[PDB]
Amino acid sequence: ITGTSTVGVGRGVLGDQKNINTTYSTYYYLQDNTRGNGIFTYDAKYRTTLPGSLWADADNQFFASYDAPAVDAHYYAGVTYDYYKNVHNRLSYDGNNAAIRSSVHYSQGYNNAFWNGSQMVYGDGDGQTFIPLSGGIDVVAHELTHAVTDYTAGLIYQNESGAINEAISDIFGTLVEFYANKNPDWEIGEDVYTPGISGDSLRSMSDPAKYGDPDHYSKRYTGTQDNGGVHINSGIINKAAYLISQGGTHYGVSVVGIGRDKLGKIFYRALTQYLTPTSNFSQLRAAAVQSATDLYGSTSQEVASVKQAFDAVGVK
Ligand SMILES: NNC(=O)CCC(=O)O
Ligand SMILES: [Ca+2]
Ligand SMILES: [Ca+2]
Ligand SMILES: [Ca+2]
Ligand SMILES: [Ca+2]
Ligand SMILES: [Zn+2]
Repeated sequence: ITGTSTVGVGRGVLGDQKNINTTYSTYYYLQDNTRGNGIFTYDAKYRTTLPGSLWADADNQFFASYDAPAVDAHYYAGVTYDYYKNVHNRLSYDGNNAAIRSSVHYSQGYNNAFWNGSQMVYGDGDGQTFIPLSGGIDVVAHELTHAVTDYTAGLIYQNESGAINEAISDIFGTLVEFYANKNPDWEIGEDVYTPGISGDSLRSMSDPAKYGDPDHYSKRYTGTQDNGGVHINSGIINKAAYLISQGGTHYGVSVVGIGRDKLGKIFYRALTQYLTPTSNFSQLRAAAVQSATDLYGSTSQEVASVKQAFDAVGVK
């Protein structure tokens, strides 16, 4: 809407206070005009019709329990925008400052979040498996990264291409979590998963097998569940990315880590210059090797480490 840019304050899903960019015109709206063509957060009001109504608040204070998922969806979308702009010189998901739209309170007891082709959508969880899913910065950045992928490589959402699509979202979701530097880790969803169980998460990048996901190509899922295992076989690529950044010896193959910032540069270049809608794992290895070569040189440690990491997970 048309109005003047303002700064509200509220509390997120985990009870942390944060400032949020709003817009005033009669009400205060969750509309951040400081980033691109705006970040807009909507109330789906427990329904499944999208987007719902642009979030409106009478006093610019967002401390009600009902407000918390909106505060975090809005704030973490901003952090993710800042990551892509400051770290990769990318302006929003399309590279042209497209407006970023999110809806919260989607459905009833909904244990998921997604990018629907046009916007991000967050359930509240059932209170046992999940709390509201926008409480996880890695979740928010994972979802916005699906938009980045769709506008760049365009990896189709099935089989190996879809597992790459998933791993890209887990990788950048994790790199955004490190960028914000609040309790960062290589786990996915730990801040919103199972409020009754400490120390778990939905997936692990450092040890995918902790939750049953494969960490080697020989262990890949070959059936039809989960669109051909997109959230399962992503573990193979997640492990490779983790090794590239942090190093390790895995199935007897030693990898010298090169750090998160270089991991991000290599995979961002692979995503935006070399991957295609039907790329498979072997083609991702080639894309990553070429990206590291472009950035660091063919004889560089960075290139050598990319090769070792894909070797360690059995991807030639
Ligand atoms: N394809 N989308 C989903 O399965 C929702 C969760 C995710 O973002 O991966
Ligand atoms: Ca209020
Ligand atoms: Ca964390
Ligand atoms: Ca995490
Ligand atoms: Ca938990
Ligand atoms: Zn995903």
